[PDB]
Amino acid sequence: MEIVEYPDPILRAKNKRIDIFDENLKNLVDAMFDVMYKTDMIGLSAPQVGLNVQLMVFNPAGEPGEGKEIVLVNPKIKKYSDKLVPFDEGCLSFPGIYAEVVRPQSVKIDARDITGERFSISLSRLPARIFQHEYDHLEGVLFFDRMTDQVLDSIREELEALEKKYEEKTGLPSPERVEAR
Ligand SMILES: [Zn+2]
Ligand SMILES: [Zn+2]
Ligand SMILES: [Zn+2]
Ligand SMILES: [Zn+2]
Ligand SMILES: [Zn+2]
Repeated sequence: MEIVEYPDPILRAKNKRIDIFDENLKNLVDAMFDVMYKTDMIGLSAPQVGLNVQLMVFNPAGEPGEGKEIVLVNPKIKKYSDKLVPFDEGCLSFPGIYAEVVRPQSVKIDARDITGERFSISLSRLPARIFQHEYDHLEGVLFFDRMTDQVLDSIREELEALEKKYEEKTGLPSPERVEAR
């Protein structure tokens, strides 16, 4: 199981809705939770482990044997709160890189569960923050897209280092460039 890193094009590719709720989905969900616990995360979207499908696994407590294991298939955020708050965000696709992002404080979410049944939930505080970040992955959106220009200045070099690393690894030109901003 492989964690994808920026600027890998998997992180910007279109993510397909899931229509069949079967054992392939069960097995992928188990593997995604296990990556999530191994990496000390509260949520994990599928493109981050290399699969372009609309799937997130989530434990608001982020601790084994605690909280709830939530699977969100084809999720939609139906409502964002008007109140916006700053927080220093990280991302598994950008190892060691953190910076301030402002997002709504709370959200309301519609999705389908592992058996295909509709449910909805509301999140606030750290869970709403992590949720929005991983949901953005599902739409091919990355956390520096949400950053102000001043915050982006502070990590531009760390990002260019990632772009040069992709070029070294593949021999292909970096598919996107932060200097375009
Ligand atoms: Zn397992
Ligand atoms: Zn597990
Ligand atoms: Zn922890
Ligand atoms: Zn991320
Ligand atoms: Zn430069």
